[PDB]
Amino acid sequence: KPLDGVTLTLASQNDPFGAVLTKLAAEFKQDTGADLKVEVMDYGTLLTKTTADFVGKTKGYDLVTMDIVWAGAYQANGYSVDLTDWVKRDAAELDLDDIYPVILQSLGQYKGHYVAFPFAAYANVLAYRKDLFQAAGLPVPTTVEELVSDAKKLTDPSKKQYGFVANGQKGPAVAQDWMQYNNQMGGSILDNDGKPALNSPENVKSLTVYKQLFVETAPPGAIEYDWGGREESFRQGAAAMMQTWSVGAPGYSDPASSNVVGKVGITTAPVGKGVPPQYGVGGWGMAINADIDPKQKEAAWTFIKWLVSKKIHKEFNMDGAGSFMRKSQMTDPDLTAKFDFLPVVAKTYENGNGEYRPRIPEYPEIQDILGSAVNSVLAGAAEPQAALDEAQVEAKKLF
Ligand SMILES: OC[C@@H](O)[C@@H](O)[C@@H](O)CO
Repeated sequence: KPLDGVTLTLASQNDPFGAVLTKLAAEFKQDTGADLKVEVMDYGTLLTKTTADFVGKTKGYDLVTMDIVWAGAYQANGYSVDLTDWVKRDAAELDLDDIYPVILQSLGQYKGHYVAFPFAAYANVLAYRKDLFQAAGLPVPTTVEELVSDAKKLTDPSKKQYGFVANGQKGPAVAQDWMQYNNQMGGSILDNDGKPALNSPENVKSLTVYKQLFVETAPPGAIEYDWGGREESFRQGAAAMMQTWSVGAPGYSDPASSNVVGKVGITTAPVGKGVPPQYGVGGWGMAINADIDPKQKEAAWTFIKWLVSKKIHKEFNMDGAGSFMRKSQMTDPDLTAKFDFLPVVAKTYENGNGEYRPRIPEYPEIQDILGSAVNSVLAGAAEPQAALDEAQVEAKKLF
């Protein structure tokens, strides 16, 4: 087989695709003879360890799962192979027309160059407990104000029942969840010239309402949750509503992992007044480390093409990757039977906003700064105005 004797080392975010990539290693070795070693890490550790590998030119990782919001940093620093030529050369293998253009562009490209190739696309959705809403006589929320109101109505500590959950963990997790909320109210963290605007009066008001919501309606231990932690909370039955990525939805219908099978609805994220549908897109691309040997680059690209092929990518998603990205997947009889929320995913990608969160080179640093600020506010250590003022000062140093 062509890749006999080859080892590929892949650094992966600990989203559901980390375990699925680990599982698919066997089939990849059966198909190509290559040994795929997947190292799954949490978001911060992943970013730290792979950035150090790039900077040191040490060639420890051949393949890295690159977050959409890292695309500008990857392009500016040349961390990854520019895949533009190979995408064009091998397009017929990739069935590009069957990948939504917003996904190819936003998860793969920056400034017209492929720094990665999309392998896991996420739609921003509201997950809610159908049973709890029905019992309470409440309609499906469509406005962020409904979310606040319903979250309070559905909080009753006496039954260990919380109306709402979101991330509290310092850093990217807490930052991203506040950013999502702010986006749905038409807010931003950059001004119209792309410069930091973390502490605008709108954002201070937004964070003030968000803090009140978090303190009043989320499980008390939510101050420590990252994405996986709040997904687990929701699956366990603890919270009535959660704004999340579609990646979490396979888990809700898994009886081995879920106390809410049959109980969860998936809809578009609610919006503030005057705000049009936000169809937020996120996810991860697969990058090849620019430092590795030519034969390692060739093998890594062979792996990428294998993974995104219709056959394997369907298997990937039937195994729970929650990473749907192909038009063909949205009408596929098996995928639609297993995952009845794909109409919402498809509508999101058809209208997708691949700039739902910034992808500029400064963003990963902004994200960490904002994460410290929002966590200090949710923990009761700093007030919204002072915290965002401080964050703005630090963010401006990057420009
Ligand atoms: O599960 C968390 C998810 O991987 C992050 O929000 C990424 O930033 C999505 O692009």
